[PDB]
Amino acid sequence: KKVVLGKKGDTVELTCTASQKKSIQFHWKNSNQIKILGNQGSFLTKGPSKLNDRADSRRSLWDQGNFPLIIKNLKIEDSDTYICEVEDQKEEVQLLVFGLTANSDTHLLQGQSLTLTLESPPGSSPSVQCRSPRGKNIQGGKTLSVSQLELQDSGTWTCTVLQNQKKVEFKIDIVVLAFQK
Amino acid sequence: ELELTQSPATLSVSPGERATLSCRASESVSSDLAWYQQKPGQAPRLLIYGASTRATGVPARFSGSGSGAEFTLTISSLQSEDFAVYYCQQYNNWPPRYTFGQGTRLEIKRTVAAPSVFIFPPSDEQLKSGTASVVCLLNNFYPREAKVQWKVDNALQSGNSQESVTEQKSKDSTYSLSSTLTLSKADYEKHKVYACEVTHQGLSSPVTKSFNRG
Amino acid sequence: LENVTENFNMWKNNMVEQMHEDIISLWDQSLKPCVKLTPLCVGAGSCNTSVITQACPKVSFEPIPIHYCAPAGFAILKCNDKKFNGTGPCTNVSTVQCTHGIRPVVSTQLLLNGSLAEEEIVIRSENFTNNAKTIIVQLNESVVINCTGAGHCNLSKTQWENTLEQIAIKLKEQFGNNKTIIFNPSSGGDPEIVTHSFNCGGEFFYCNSTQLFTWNDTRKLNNTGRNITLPCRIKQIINMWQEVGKAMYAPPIRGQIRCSSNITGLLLTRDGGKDTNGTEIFRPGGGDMRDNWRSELYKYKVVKIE
Amino acid sequence: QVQLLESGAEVKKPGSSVKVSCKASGDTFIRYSFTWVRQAPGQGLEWMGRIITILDVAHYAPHLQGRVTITADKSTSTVYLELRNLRSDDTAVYFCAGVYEGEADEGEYRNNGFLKHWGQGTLVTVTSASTKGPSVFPLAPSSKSTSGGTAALGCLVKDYFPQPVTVSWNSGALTSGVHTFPAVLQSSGLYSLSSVVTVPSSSLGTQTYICNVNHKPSNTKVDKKVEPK
Ligand SMILES: *[C@@H]1O[C@H](CO)[C@@H](O)[C@H](O)[C@H]1NC(C)=O
Ligand SMILES: *[C@@H]1O[C@H](CO)[C@@H](O)[C@H](O)[C@H]1NC(C)=O
Ligand SMILES: *[C@@H]1O[C@H](CO)[C@@H](O)[C@H](O)[C@H]1NC(C)=O
Ligand SMILES: *[C@@H]1O[C@H](CO)[C@@H](O)[C@H](O)[C@H]1NC(C)=O
Ligand SMILES: *[C@@H]1O[C@H](CO)[C@@H](O)[C@H](O)[C@H]1NC(C)=O
Ligand SMILES: *[C@@H]1O[C@H](CO)[C@@H](O)[C@H](O)[C@H]1NC(C)=O
Ligand SMILES: *[C@@H]1O[C@H](CO)[C@@H](O)[C@H](O)[C@H]1NC(C)=O
Ligand SMILES: *[C@@H]1O[C@H](CO)[C@@H](O)[C@H](O)[C@H]1NC(C)=O
Ligand SMILES: *[C@@H]1O[C@H](CO)[C@@H](O)[C@H](O)[C@H]1NC(C)=O
Ligand SMILES: *[C@@H]1O[C@H](CO)[C@@H](O)[C@H](O)[C@H]1NC(C)=O
Ligand SMILES: *[C@@H]1O[C@H](CO)[C@@H](O)[C@H](O)[C@H]1NC(C)=O
Ligand SMILES: *[C@@H]1O[C@H](CO)[C@@H](O)[C@H](O)[C@H]1NC(C)=O
Ligand SMILES: *[C@H]1O[C@H](CO)[C@@H](O)[C@H](O)[C@H]1NC(C)=O
Ligand SMILES: *[C@H]1O[C@H](CO)[C@@H](O)[C@H](O)[C@H]1NC(C)=O
Repeated sequence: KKVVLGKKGDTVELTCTASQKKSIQFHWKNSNQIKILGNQGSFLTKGPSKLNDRADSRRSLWDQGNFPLIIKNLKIEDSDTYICEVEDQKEEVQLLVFGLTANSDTHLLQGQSLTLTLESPPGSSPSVQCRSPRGKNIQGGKTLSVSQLELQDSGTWTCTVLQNQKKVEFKIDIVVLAFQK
Repeated sequence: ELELTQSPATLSVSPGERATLSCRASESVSSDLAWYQQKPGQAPRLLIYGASTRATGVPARFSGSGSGAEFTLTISSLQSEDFAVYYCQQYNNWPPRYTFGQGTRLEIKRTVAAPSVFIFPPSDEQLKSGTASVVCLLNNFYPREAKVQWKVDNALQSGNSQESVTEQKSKDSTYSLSSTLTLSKADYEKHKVYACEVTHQGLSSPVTKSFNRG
Repeated sequence: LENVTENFNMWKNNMVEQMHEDIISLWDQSLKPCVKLTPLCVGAGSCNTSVITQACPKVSFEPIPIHYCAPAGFAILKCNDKKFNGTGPCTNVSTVQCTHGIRPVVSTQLLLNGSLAEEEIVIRSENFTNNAKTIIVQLNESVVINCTGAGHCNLSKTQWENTLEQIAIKLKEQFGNNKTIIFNPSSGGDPEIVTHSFNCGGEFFYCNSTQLFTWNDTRKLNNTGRNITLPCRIKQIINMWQEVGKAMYAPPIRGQIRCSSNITGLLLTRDGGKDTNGTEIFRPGGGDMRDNWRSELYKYKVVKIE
Repeated sequence: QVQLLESGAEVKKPGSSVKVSCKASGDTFIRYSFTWVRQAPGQGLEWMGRIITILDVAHYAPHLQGRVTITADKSTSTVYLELRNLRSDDTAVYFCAGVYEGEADEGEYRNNGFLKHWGQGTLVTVTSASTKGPSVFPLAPSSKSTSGGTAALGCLVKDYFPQPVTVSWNSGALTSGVHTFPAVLQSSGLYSLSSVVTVPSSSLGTQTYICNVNHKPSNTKVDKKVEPK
């Protein structure tokens, strides 16, 4: 039961491989059995899914028995368990769409605390861990924060969202100001 | 491998009169034939295409006819602005292997004007360099057929020299040749007289204009 | 009629794949694109596009009936029933030399010039329960449809209204009588699937079939219209049905392209809706020309001699 | 109403590779098929190849297949023409040309061979020569040859590379009655034209004649006083 993670506003590609290398019948659906998009041999068919305008596969890979399900401009709500009915096989793949967004402007004073808010889908409990330009490995479950924003933290923070053997980066820019000291 | 040839390599005609161009082709090209017009120093101009259809915004005096391997870009009362080389493009075969015609100059035909030969000696400054360049100009004249010979010490020697006619002008509508015999320094000093024989159609007879070193 | 009971499975019929592969080969020497593009990957993600440029002779591709006769050591078995699922044990089976004349018409959404249903309108499906499996409708009364390179097709609003009815009634007669039947246009996808595409005179027509699949089990649509006119469009750059990839054909030329085909069947595809209230929505489908073939071989099966 | 812009003229050397750009603007890029047409000096048009943009497929001329390539960047809306293993004969003005193909983004495609829209043209000089400013030499007015009305004189821009070169007289004043002959390629690899202007002798020794020659390539503007000497 594969699992993929994506960032809000990104393009994820839920794979789906077939036994042999032959462009065969396949169809992408979500938990609610709603058709996302399949193929009509050599043609692509898109179903009633709300992901229509943002769903799409890779014709070129079909011949290599590969029938992905690329989702663009990923939304937290796009998070779900998309099955892939192919040759009597149901490759139910999971998809989590997280969204890390800081509160106060990227420009923050010195000493004040910096708060991070991770938007996550229902029934999801990811473990975040940003890394300051110096080394602050501060940890935050769903909502992180930097007790005291030291002047040596003003820079690019390398976050991470652990969720089922997986994780997704979330680089954030931070700037600690002051009046020459 | 289509050999599109434009028989009339050069057509001399006067303004207002009717001009006719013919584009002979190898195998049939059906109707996938176009005609172009190129002014000196300008990108071609799509005149006709599909054989008999003018391009959006083009003078109706340009008539395109033909089909198969015989096309004709006939022009009624020609125009001053109608001076230019005309090209025919073939675009029928496929895969893409389009070929152009070799061209056709639609020059203005005026009165047979004789050339006024101006022989110019190589400036001493240019001589101090290491070489010598003698320019034998041929002002306003028509037609463009002007055979010139460089006789050094009355020697028919014909080699180290290079001509250069000029596009039909605007007002005068004539040409101007420019033959240049470039000799070294030790050779320019080895010869006394340097003549330039101009045998033009508008010249009652050959006109040799030379000069002696100094 | 052969005195014995055998199994049939149009959805796994091998003749389909035999004709399909034939129809394709009947296309590689009749309709050759000026250029054909096709995927080419080693699997390393990167996919170059194999290109091929051959001559583009304008030929008015006019499909010819095809007969399928069993050679030697082989015999064709046919099934006989006014309503055969085409996927089970046939009782009135019977051995035949060649199958009826079939005109390999390649198209999408509507099955043109196929074979009508003797009794009533029959709909087959490898699994009606699965909202992914195409539903092949078989009409017992064809609906003439006239297409022209001029840019459209004309259908009888009357005949088509009835058809959607005698189809909408056969649907619920399989998904539940106490269920509302609705028809919506293509959900999305390739132009060849979203519209009713097909080839006429060698020209790839693309007709917007919205007026044909926007029927509600309530109101009508014959205000000031006697005939339905589908805004069709001929395309040069098209998606190949023979295999993933585009293909460009030369522009039209014949002073006139006309088609008068019989809508002998459709290819529908209802949407799951996660067991929502009684309101099954069926939309056009098809694109997998094998289904087409299937709709003609649903009652056949070649078998080895004994 | 598209307008095609080309990259600057380049001076590549024998056996090299040149890439000319062609910015397309004023309409729908993918609805056009672009073609490159080259023309050597004095020579005529030669079909180099055409790119069915939308399809991203291109076909070339036999005598070029292998050493030429045509690509398009739908993003920036540009077309490119690359020639590898350049020769001296390859020296020419490479024109960029295009034509409308129909609602190509909709599947419609006329696949036209003619070229409706052409580019300003990009010149490419492929030679072993090196960029070098010119040298203007005065042509002593025929004082002992022609008289009575006017006497002809001019300049002699010799040994300069590459092209092109502009010419004027009296700081750009006496531009009338002047015959600037087309440059000529010398065996050395350098070019050399000649400018002239037949003016009345009665004006010799009062109107210091000076041809204005420029050569942006070497970026050397030369002024020579053509004294009646
Ligand atoms: C393109 O596809 C070819 C297959 O013909 C492959 O060998 C190559 O690595 C790919 N990359 C190139 C050369 O564009
Ligand atoms: C006949 O149709 C029914 C209804 O869908 C289906 O269950 C069955 O498999 C078909 N064939 C048989 C066994 O009669
Ligand atoms: C089948 O066709 C007959 C006429 O051929 C028609 O009377 C009958 O109603 C049709 N059955 C249905 C409604 O599917
Ligand atoms: C029929 O389709 C349903 C989905 O609607 C699927 O779950 C079921 O397994 C299918 N029948 C079989 C056994 O093929
Ligand atoms: C189609 O054409 C036939 C003749 O081929 C004509 O009888 C019929 O009325 C036409 N169908 C239309 C346009 O309704
Ligand atoms: C439909 O369901 C049953 C038929 O199986 C019927 O008795 C009942 O009255 C109907 N109810 C609905 C869903 O309207
Ligand atoms: C025709 O089809 C297009 C999409 O294919 C649709 O958006 C449009 O509304 C349709 N118009 C008609 C003729 O109903
Ligand atoms: C179907 O119903 C909707 C709303 O009830 C209406 O907008 C549409 O036109 C109907 N379809 C037709 C044209 O029969
Ligand atoms: C609806 O229109 C059809 C023709 O398009 C006509 O035959 C029918 O009588 C109309 N409906 C009624 C009964 O008004
Ligand atoms: C098939 O269509 C033609 C033209 O539309 C019609 O004349 C003929 O009666 C039809 N044949 C059938 C299948 O009944
Ligand atoms: C059969 O259907 C085809 C559709 O491809 C059509 O072109 C043809 O005209 C039809 N038969 C007749 C009546 O000619
Ligand atoms: C069916 O209609 C809607 C479907 O969206 C649903 O909310 C409702 O519960 C069902 N029954 C009604 C109110 O028609
Ligand atoms: C045909 O009838 C014979 C009676 O001898 C019987 O043995 C056989 O099973 C029947 N076959 C069919 C059509 O089921
Ligand atoms: C097939 O045989 C059965 C059994 O006698 C019979 O009821 C049926 O009419 C036959 N079907 C036909 C017309 O072939």
